[PDB]
Amino acid sequence: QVQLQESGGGLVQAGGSLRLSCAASGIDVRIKTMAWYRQAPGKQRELLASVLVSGSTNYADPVKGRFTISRDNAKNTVYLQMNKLIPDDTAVYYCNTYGRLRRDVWGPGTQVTVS
Amino acid sequence: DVAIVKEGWLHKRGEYIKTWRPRYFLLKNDGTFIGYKERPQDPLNNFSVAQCQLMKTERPRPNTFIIRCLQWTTVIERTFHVETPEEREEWTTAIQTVADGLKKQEEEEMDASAEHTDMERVTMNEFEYLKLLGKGTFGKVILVKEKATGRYYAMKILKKEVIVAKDETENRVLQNSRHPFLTALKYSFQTHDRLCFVMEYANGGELFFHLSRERVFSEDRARFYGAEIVSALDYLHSEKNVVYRDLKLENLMLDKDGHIKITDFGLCKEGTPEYLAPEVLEDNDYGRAVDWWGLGVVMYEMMCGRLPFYNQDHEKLFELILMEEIRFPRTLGPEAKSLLSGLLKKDPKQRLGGGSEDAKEIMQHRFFAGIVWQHVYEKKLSPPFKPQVTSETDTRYFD
Ligand SMILES: *Cc1ccc(CCNCc2ccc(-n3c(-c4cccnc4N)nc4ccc(-c5ccccc5)nc43)cc2)cc1O
Repeated sequence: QVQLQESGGGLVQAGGSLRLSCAASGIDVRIKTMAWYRQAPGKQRELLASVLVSGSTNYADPVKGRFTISRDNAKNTVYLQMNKLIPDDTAVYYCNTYGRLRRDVWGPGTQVTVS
Repeated sequence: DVAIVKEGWLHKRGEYIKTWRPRYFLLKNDGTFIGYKERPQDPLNNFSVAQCQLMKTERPRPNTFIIRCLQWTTVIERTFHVETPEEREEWTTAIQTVADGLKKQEEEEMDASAEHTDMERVTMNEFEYLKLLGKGTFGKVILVKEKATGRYYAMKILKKEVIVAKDETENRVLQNSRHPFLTALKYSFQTHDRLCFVMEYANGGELFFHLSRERVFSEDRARFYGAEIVSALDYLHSEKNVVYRDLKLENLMLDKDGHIKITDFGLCKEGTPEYLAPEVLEDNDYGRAVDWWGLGVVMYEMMCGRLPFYNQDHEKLFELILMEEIRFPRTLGPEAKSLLSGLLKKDPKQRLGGGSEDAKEIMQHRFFAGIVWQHVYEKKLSPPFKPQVTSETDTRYFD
């Protein structure tokens, strides 16, 4: 089973914090730009953060300073650290590689709700 | 260095003539799958199997297999046959294995070569259907008007299943050729069961019907169009590593200013026999030089007002193409004669443009002396004829 698997979701109170983890099974996050996404019940799926192979990070505006994208090559896992959370952050969160992204392949995602 | 992955004899169905021809095929790990009249004693993307769908059939011949490819916007098929189903199996298996290895390496590299390309416009109802422009095995080309803008496009509508092989070619507008005289892709989208390509449609009329009306183009006027075609084919050959194979007068349009457009309206035919190069008729090996033959036919048509080879019977036409020496009108001049006889050498290895230099040989020919090829490319050559259209929405040449 080659697959990406997200966990770490749940209900959090606004201004709270949460760590999402993406466990890769049969893929190597080291050789791939990893990224985090989220999708809310009516919106499009949203690019959130990406960690290049080098370790360079970049973020979309709604999230900088608050969330941090981190690769952990030893565990073959990526992380979204979410701080100072906002109701507008409620959504289902996914992690993906470039190849799976353009073929519309996705793990189960993890739900994050905050109010 | 590229490694031969598998090689051997195969029967190849002709791509125009539909006889079976024994050919010696090499499958290479770069994806090239190329046939030779004899085992060669020692690379065009036209021959790639990467990204193909592989069909096994028993009609018309047992043990046949079909490679089907989307190349830019056109479905292409190559049909082969072997003696035993066991042989067919080894061939299809080698072909799949080479392709898979290409996919797996492309995606590993691009996965690491990803830089906020990890981000996540148009549908059928945005367009007004106006005119069927062509039909083919797996789709159709229609003249449409973009409802929101009033602009005119050609839309190519293809059956999604013949292209995609359980998976799924949408960011293709980003791979547009940066050449002015080729047909640019404006949109590409899919429906539930179709894949659609919206591409530019020049509104300065068909060169076939400008030439018909005028009877003949002066040498200077044909120089202008020939130079623009040469610039475009040079780009295809050297920037994209592809041969056009489809150069004929009907595939040449003028834009509102009078500059050439080579069209991209071809669909699968599973004909215009008068433009076929001799090596294509004999299904010998072919490469970049087939486009220079077509250039030769098209400019003979422009400067002489008729085809270099014609017969209503296709079989004597093919013999003329293969066997007859080209004749010229007596009022044609010797630089044009030299260009045309060089472009219409029957042996592709002797044909102008057929050497390592490709288009540079043509570009350096006497007939084109004084042409500034950077100005051609930049549309700084002033057209000898401006079509009778007001803007890019004057339908003068349709209605
Ligand atoms: C029966 C039969 C036999 C053979 C054919 C081949 C017809 N091919 C026509 C063709 C070839 C190349 C391209 N092409 C363009 C292009 C050309 C002219 C005008 N506008 C444009 N855009 N641009 C590209 C880019 C890539 C490729 C490509 C080719 C091979 C493999 C991969 C990519 N091709 C083009 C357009 C049309 C047809 C037939 O019916």
